[PDB]
Amino acid sequence: SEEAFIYEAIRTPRGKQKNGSLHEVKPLSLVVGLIDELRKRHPDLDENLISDVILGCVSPVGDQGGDIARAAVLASGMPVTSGGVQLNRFCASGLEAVNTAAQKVRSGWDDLVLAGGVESMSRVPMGSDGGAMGLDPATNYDVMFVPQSIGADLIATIEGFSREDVDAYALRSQQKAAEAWSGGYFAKSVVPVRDQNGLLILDHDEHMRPDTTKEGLAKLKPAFEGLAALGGFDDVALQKYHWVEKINHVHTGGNSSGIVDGAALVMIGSAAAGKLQGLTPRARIVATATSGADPVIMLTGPTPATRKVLDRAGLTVDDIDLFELNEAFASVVLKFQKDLNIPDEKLNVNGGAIAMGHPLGATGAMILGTMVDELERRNARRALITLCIGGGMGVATIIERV
Amino acid sequence: SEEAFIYEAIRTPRGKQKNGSLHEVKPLSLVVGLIDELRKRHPDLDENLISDVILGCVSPVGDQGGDIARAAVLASGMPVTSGGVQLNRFCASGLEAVNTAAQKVRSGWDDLVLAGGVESMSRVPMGSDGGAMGLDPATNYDVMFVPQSIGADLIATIEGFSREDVDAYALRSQQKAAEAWSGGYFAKSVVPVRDQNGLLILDHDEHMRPDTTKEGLAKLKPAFEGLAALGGFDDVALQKYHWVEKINHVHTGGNSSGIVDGAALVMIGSAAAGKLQGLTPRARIVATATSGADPVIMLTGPTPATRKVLDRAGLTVDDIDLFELNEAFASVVLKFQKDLNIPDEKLNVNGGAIAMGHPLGATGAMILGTMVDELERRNARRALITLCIGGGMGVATIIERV
Amino acid sequence: SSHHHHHHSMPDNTIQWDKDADGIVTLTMDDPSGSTNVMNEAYIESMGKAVDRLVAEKDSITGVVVASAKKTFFAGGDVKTMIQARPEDAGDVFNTVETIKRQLRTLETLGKPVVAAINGAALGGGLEIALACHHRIAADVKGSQLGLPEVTLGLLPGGGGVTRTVRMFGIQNAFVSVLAQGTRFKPAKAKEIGLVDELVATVEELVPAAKAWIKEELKANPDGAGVQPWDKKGYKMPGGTPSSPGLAAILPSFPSNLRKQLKGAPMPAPRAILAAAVEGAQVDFDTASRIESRYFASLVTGQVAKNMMQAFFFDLQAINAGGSRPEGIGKTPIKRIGVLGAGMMGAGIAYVSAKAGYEVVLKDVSLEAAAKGKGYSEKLEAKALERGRTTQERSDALLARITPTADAADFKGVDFVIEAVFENQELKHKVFGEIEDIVEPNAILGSNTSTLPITGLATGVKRQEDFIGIHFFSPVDKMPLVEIIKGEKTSDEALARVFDYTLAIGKTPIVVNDSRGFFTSRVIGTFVNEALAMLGEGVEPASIEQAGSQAGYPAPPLQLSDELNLELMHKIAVATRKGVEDAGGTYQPHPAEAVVEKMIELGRSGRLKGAGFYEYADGKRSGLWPGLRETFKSGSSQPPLQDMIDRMLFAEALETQKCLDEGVLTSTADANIGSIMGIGFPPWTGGSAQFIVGYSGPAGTGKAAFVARARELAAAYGDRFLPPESLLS
Ligand SMILES: CC(C)(COP(=O)(O)OP(=O)(O)OC[C@H]1O[C@@H](n2cnc3c(N)ncnc32)[C@H](O)[C@@H]1OP(=O)(O)O)[C@@H](O)C(=O)NCCC(=O)NCCS
Ligand SMILES: CC(C)(COP(=O)(O)OP(=O)(O)OC[C@H]1O[C@@H](n2cnc3c(N)ncnc32)[C@H](O)[C@@H]1OP(=O)(O)O)[C@@H](O)C(=O)NCCC(=O)NCCS
Ligand SMILES: CC(C)(COP(=O)(O)OP(=O)(O)OC[C@H]1O[C@@H](n2cnc3c(N)ncnc32)[C@H](O)[C@@H]1OP(=O)(O)O)[C@@H](O)C(=O)NCCC(=O)NCCS
Ligand SMILES: CC(C)(COP(=O)(O)OP(=O)(O)OC[C@H]1O[C@@H](n2cnc3c(N)ncnc32)[C@H](O)[C@@H]1OP(=O)(O)O)[C@@H](O)C(=O)NCCC(=O)NCCS
Ligand SMILES: Nc1ncnc2c1ncn2[C@@H]1O[C@H](COP(=O)(O)OP(=O)(O)O)[C@@H](O)[C@H]1O
Repeated sequence: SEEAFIYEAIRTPRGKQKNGSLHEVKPLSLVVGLIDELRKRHPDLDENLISDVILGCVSPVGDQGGDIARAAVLASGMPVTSGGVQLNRFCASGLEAVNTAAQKVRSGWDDLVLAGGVESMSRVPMGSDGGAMGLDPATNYDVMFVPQSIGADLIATIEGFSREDVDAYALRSQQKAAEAWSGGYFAKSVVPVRDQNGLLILDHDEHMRPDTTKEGLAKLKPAFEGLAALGGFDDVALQKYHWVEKINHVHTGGNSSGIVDGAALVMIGSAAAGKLQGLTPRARIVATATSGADPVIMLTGPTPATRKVLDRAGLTVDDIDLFELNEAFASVVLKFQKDLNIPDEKLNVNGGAIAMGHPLGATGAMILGTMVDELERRNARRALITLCIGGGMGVATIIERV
Repeated sequence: SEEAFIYEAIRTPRGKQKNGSLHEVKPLSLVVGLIDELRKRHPDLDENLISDVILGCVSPVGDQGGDIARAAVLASGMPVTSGGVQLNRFCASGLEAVNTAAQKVRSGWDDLVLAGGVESMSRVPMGSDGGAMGLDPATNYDVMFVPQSIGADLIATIEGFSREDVDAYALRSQQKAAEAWSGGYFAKSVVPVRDQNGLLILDHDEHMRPDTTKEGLAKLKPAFEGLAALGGFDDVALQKYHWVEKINHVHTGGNSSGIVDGAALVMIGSAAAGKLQGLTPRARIVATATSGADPVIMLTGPTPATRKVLDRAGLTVDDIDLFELNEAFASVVLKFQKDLNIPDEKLNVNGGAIAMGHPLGATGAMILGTMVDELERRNARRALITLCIGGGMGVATIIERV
Repeated sequence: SSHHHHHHSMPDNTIQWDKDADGIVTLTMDDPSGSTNVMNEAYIESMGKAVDRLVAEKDSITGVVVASAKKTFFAGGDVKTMIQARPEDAGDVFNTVETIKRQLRTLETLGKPVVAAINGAALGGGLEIALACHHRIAADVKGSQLGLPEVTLGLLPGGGGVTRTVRMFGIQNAFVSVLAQGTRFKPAKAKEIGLVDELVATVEELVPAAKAWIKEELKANPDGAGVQPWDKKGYKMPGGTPSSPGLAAILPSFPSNLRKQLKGAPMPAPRAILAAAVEGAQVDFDTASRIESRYFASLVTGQVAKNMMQAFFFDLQAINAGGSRPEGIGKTPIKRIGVLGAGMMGAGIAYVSAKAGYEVVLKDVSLEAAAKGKGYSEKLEAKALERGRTTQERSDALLARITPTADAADFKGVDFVIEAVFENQELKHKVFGEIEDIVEPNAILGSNTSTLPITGLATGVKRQEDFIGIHFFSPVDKMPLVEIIKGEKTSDEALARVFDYTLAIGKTPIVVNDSRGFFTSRVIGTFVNEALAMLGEGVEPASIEQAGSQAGYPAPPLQLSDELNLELMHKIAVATRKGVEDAGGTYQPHPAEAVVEKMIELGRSGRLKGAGFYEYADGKRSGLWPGLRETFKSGSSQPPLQDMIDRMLFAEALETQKCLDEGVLTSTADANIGSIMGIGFPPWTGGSAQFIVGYSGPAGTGKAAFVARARELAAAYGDRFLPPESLLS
């Protein structure tokens, strides 16, 4: 019935894993900083009409445990009626939180919802929460557990993507990310992180290496070739993909997503919710879709998910102005581009996680807000956001400018 | 827009914390068993039309980490497109999953969703996931963090419930739960847990003490007097509630919800989803709501959440045939009954968590499926399910028989 | 990255460099601008040069010894600089402590042993320097203290004190004593708890023992020499990290317990210390140190730190330096003391006088009562022999100086009199007349009076000059203030002799000119009267007590109004009414008076009768009286809690201003310390006078924001909160 509109979409800068600026910052603080930025833009906003805060978090333990969404509501002084729920759908948790918020608005039983995610990977490393798919031999043996990196190298092996091919995309992401920053595209969306005294901690995406060259990327060594030998994950994958004789490990630290700290926040609401609080809608969420693919590759999820969201919205690839796929690994983006024949000038036009980083729980909301801003800048109509997910899952979303 | 229907709603027996029957059972195995029971009831269901598997889990770490919902999909051999997401809204997680699943179906972007929750509190104790609200002093000092128990004792103090009053409710919970098992009310929905060889592990709620007497409940020691003294939570609460001079610690281990292991699964879908798969609707999600109250007395959440879902469904207290509020603490049910003038014959008619147990992540889905069966057995129309939530939250759902 | 404050574009040198033939470098701290070593801009640049040189000459240096050429090792941060830091200066403050800790971290990671030669006191930044060393040797000299007392000034150990003590002892052990309390330790106790590793007899043994430890360390373990335990790969934090299951189970109770100890008072320093401690224990040492700097900058740029630095450093030093002592007067040693009255006041004066080493004669109206007063000193020594604080040989020599008597002839040879009889001028006239001639000629005649003016009490004796007011506080064994009251015919020589006596018994003195109520009794009356008024207005009694505790008071007002007898408070209300009606005026009663008389009508006049606002069974408080709600219709008035808190704080701060206008007090320092140490004014305010210039609420901060809230309180609760004309413009 009702339509879900995106009124605000902000994010923090991403800080490196080693010697990172945000390493001293609690993950809860990254979210509260964004809540206060929303307050700064709408001081007369009646926060009592905000019925839920939905944050995605892949490692909800330690600093990120105990319903960090509820902690953000209480620590930021938001009304106690504003709820607060943490969810985890691996890499799409940020986008799934926005999707769940949109579906809640459409059902009529929610009016104004804050959605996004947080992930301080330098404070809470990947895998800190555990899980049966890895730490249970019976489940691990059955699902043929293989880390995401091996699946990425397997995709490059099957699709014929060379080490130069993936490094070429890594160079493109670094260059387009640098052009986006120097062009001022991210000025209003990236909210600088400050301390209790107002002192600056981080205002830019630290993981970026804008002076990246083709020769520098070729000197890097395969980062996941030792994880394949110590663990036999290569032999596990080839047991399912028996027609492949050997996995070509092409992914290094220069063509894979960066391990960074970050958080993003989006304000989704109905048209009546925006008119009541005097908010101007920036974009409309057209359709969402959840699908998946084989869990050994576990990175081919975007293709069936994008196909489903295009079908449900009654659209085709030609109807989409911008395509945004999380750059978890270069081969993942190269396969998605080849599968749907995505034009190169439509795909990740402002760089991606290779240059800027991949805060697991927050990435989906970060690239969602990146397309909201680029649609307004380019004055384009539609964009499709999608992420590959661990476990072979896939989530996609189509937004429309307003 | 699109009406959401409950087609199946099953649960496991609740095994106790100390020498419990389910302590040897991994939480993933509890969920898979309920999935296999859904297959036994519908051997020809095309599981490819299942869009998502949402599971509530309050301590998503260790055996319950790494997205146990996705682990349930992959381990049970479900289609790899069936998603899998874990959410955490403390005690509402089981009901919040069903509501989110219902809201997903209403948006039209999902067709058939499995919702529920899992919590093996004997394996993954409460608080194992850490948390900023408790384990970060700056937040624990800004927010007035007081455990759920003191807020329950404070409820009885302000509202004037005596130790005999809360033991009186604990008695009728044990009696009504025992009468429900004797009358065979739970024979259809409680799916016994079995090992990999088909041998029985548990087939009843082994936390029940059906021979409870009013004299035995009075012998028990207030189990939350050492916590509020060794941590000073009594003084922290009374700093916000300054007009209260002393907190009467009336809650013991016999009038509080029990620590148990359990899991629940609800199959929610659209009307077209049931017709295509031959599923017969059992109930319809009329409306859901999320609200809250003061965080220090964090168990006052269900009162404004119930009013909000009644106003949204266009109903009054007299229109509801059955009220189901989780028996987290006896004083929480007494205040809810006192505020809304709930008739005693309509309140938790088959017992509750004091007798059968409170598996944090699954309780919401368990008591929901309880009302689905009770509405049918009584041939009644409407029931209202709600839970009191840590941090001051509250969630309420209204179902109608079909 | 730099070890210096500036990197562009002339301080004094405070470090003396000396490299011996073995390769050991002795850094001797000798600030030529003062009698103590502090962390001013001179020390920062001096230590910057030395650390740069330690790195440049690393190949020819084998060890370092940090020493001091003054009585004290190092006194810590420059309070004169820190008290001026404004919120806009948060960036400069952050960079300074980062530079200070960058120097210590370089000293700490040289790969060579560094020993601290702690000759005298090492407090705050001084101990933080020693904590950066790998070994600490302290001379067991007299007057030497060691600790991190930053919290007592509203700060935190921001030079690595929080970070390193947590690495040494764990979160719980470091916070409980040295951090949250800021307690000062003698060198023998410092060695016991672990802040110091070795002790020597004299200060000359230090540098030799320091150099000998370096030579032995380089031979016993050459791999671990100059490597702190937390810089080794297998480091395990004592008690565990916040991720350890043992500490994580009890960690949620630390802020709530601290919230309980502070009773909800607005003292942000312990909250920040605990946050920096736990947050720091979650990251590496360097990241933890940077977190510590941000919490330090949030305190120094705050207002509570200003108040506490003003009162507990500047105001307290001005008092202990003779600021109230007039001109110059020679000292007169006290040979024997005579206390009049064996009540809880007189018996408390006898205990603190003998515990200082004075002979005391405790007289009363019978030997039966004088022995029950000496039993007040026996019960304290019995509890002090169990805690191990006093020895049996000293506890017996202490009680031997207290001679319980009932005859006035035993006051022969007394050259110091302290009367503590009932509050009756004719009685004080009488009890002084029986003894004025028995005592020695130049004997000081003191009176522990609550309200009765000393000028009128002096006419009961012959020598009007030696008569003086020596106000003690209940209980005397704990309370540290003595309110010296000056009568109209009181000489300046007797003013100093009581000033010296107060310093001899280890107490803090203030000088007050004679008036009814003096300063302490008059102000503390406004505090309790404001609470009784709230009770008569119908405010819940539990909310009144909570508002009193969350304000920072050590005792809630209704509870304090039971310790003070409501019979005594009614006597004062009659005197103020008789004095106005004897001049023809119309006495305007305080709203509390109707509550005092109503409680007396009900026979509940305080703890002495066993019934007051609380119920008293077997000599202990048993909660508030249940009938109190029906009597005053409690619950009918529900004002904001901050409105109640301000009413109690403002009533005292305004009356303190009147005492300054009327000349009762001559210095704000006496007003601040006198209110803090006398009537328990909340320490975070810096005193009842500092509370005016340092008020902070929703209105703002400063004397202007104090008047606005004062006028806001006057418009809602009564014209008594109207600010005096001195506060305006
Ligand atoms: C790929 C990965 C293993 C790299 O880890 P890392 O070695 O710590 O990464 P760094 O970038 O710090 O170091 C990589 C090396 O290549 C260099 N490098 C990285 N990117 C570069 C670039 N664009 N140009 C030049 N050099 C580059 C680094 O400087 C470093 O050189 P060094 O080893 O001499 O210091 C890690 O980022 C990773 O696992 N990411 C994938 C994400 C993932 O698996 N899961 C998340 C969800 S999909
Ligand atoms: C209440 C609580 C502290 C009880 O802990 P416990 O001591 O392990 O619980 P038990 O069931 O063993 O109860 C203690 C005693 O009461 C007895 N008892 C409990 N229920 C009884 C009943 N209905 N009749 C008679 N005796 C009963 C037990 O037999 C036991 O006897 P014991 O002392 O010899 O062992 C714990 O269950 C709890 O914290 N639950 C409340 C919920 C909560 O805090 N968080 C969950 C989210 S709200
Ligand atoms: C150092 C100390 C232990 C003993 O001092 P002392 O030998 O009795 O000498 P005094 O108290 O007379 O002080 C002498 C001088 O030292 C100065 N001084 C002492 N500590 C100082 C400090 N931390 N900052 C600034 N000046 C200080 C005094 O202001 C005085 O200067 P002045 O004589 O020119 O007026 C005592 O001064 C003290 O308690 N210092 C406070 C240390 C502290 O708590 N620091 C906390 C912040 S890190
Ligand atoms: C705890 C410890 C200091 C003393 O243990 P102990 O000698 O067996 O027994 P006690 O604690 O009864 O010793 C008495 C002293 O301990 C001190 N103490 C106890 N716990 C303390 C703590 N957490 N911090 C500081 N001092 C402490 C007391 O102040 C007391 O001093 P006193 O004798 O003058 O009254 C000792 O175990 C130790 O040296 N290591 C523990 C960790 C540590 O170093 N803590 C000190 C932090 S400064
Ligand atoms: N601030 C207060 N001061 C005194 N009494 C209060 C206060 N707040 C609530 N009460 C008491 O509680 C009763 C109901 O208050 P209520 O508004 O329900 O409190 P809350 O909103 O905190 O639950 C009132 O009748 C009153 O007697």
